[PDB]
Amino acid sequence: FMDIECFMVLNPSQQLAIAVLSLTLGTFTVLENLLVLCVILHSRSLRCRPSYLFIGSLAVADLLGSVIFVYSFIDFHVFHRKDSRNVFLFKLGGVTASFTASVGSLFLAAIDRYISIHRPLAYKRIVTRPKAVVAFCLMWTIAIVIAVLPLLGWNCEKLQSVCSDIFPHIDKTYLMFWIGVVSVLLLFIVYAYMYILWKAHSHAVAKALIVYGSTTGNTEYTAETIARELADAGYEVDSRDAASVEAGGLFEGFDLVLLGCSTWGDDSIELQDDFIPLFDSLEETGAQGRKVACFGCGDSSWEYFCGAVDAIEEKLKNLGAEIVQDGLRIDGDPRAARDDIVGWAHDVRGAIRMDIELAKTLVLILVVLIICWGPLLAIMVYDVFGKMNKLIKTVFAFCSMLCLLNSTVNPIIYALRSKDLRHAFRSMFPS
Ligand SMILES: Cc1cc2nc3c(=O)[nH]c(=O)nc-3n(C[C@H](O)[C@H](O)[C@H](O)COP(=O)(O)O)c2cc1C
Ligand SMILES: CC(C)CCC[C@@H](C)[C@H]1CC[C@H]2[C@@H]3CC=C4C[C@@H](O)CC[C@]4(C)[C@H]3CC[C@]12C
Ligand SMILES: CCCCCCC(C)(C)c1ccc([C@@H]2C[C@H](O)CC[C@H]2CCCO)c(O)c1
Repeated sequence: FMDIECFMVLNPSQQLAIAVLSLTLGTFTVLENLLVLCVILHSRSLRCRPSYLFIGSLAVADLLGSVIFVYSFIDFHVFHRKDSRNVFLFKLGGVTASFTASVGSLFLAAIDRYISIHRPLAYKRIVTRPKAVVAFCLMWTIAIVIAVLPLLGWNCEKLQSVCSDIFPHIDKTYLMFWIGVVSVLLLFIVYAYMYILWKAHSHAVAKALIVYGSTTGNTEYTAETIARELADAGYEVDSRDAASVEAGGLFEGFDLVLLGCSTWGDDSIELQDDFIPLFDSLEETGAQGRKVACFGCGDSSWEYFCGAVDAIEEKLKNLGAEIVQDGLRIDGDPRAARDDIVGWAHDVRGAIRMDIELAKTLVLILVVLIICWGPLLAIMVYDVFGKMNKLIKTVFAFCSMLCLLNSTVNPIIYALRSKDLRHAFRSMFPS
């Protein structure tokens, strides 16, 4: 047991500074989530299809969290209210339940969006309306139950233990548990949105595989400017001489595969020597319905014009084909056929990044979270292991406003971005 006055670290200037932040951020949170709660109700009186579970839950948790926290905080730090062990822990249970319910609502919103990116086909089977409804109802009950623990025994005074140097009458073990659960589901939100951000960057650039087998380098000079036009169009190009390749699924993870081989053999129709081991090894390779386009050098003087392109086009059509366009068939010098090679390169590219505005919003979320939870929960971790000075206490007071800004910025992130809610609000005006 300690004294109420030890937890009131603010001076007449620090108190005014705080009251400003508490009542500005607080009033805007109260009013913002109210308008969101109003428009959700109006929307469900016209069109029933939109959910509003992860938008409404957060609107409740924020508004409630705000009224209780803003009022409690100011009454303790400005009015200097000295309340009973169970009376304090009751007002405290008000912020713990509400702020947990808030972060848990951002958690289920993130598990929804993670399932939609990871398994989009299985998402409609697993993420369903009746499963989702239960999820918020059990989110809320568990959150309340965590906040009810200090009032019915799990406190520093009843359980003769080490008291919190930031939270009056709270047991250090209750704190470690709450930081535990809060951190647990807070870190998942961070991972889920990192996964979604990763998955989107892999698709931003189309990966291209240009393999060529050339003798006098005439198909090399072709492939060099086939790869040039593609790299120019934002392609993750990787040109490989058929003399230095691996038949072990060479084409795996490639959007567009290009096989450039030169037509050789004097008496008969023959492939390039480099492309010869790669041709037989097409089975061991993937090409399992891959977008494959063919090219190659030959001569109009020769009986079988670019037959090597044909033999490949035939062997690919038997397997997964998906032949984007009819094979490019240049003569002895592609030097003047420059226009034809780039011309075919354009239309073969012509037959086939990442939604940055949505991806920006996911980056903002993490930025906001790291700023509003990181420092706050860091001072909470300090108290857990040992003591803390007057400075650490006063810094925590201004770190408390951090998550009040989070309560304010939330409607602007999720609700305001909802096309469904945006139209539902516009509805309320005359025609
Ligand atoms: C011995 C020999 C045989 C050839 N046979 C053919 C052929 O059957 N069909 C064809 O279209 N071109 C044929 N050509 C022409 C080649 O395709 C031409 O040299 C080509 O531009 C070489 O390209 P590369 O440097 O990529 O091998 C032949 C050329 C040589 C030297
Ligand atoms: C005072 C605070 C800390 C305790 C919360 C108690 C009350 C107000 C809670 C407990 C049960 C809660 C409900 C549980 C489930 C949901 C589903 C969600 O999609 C929207 C909010 C909604 C409908 C909650 C609204 C607020 C609620 C009625
Ligand atoms: C395990 C308990 C978690 C508490 C949530 C942390 C939170 C950021 C919400 C918080 C809660 C309480 C305070 C103030 C700590 C002061 O020491 C005493 C007055 C509290 C506000 C009154 C709550 O009813 C806080 O700054 C941050």
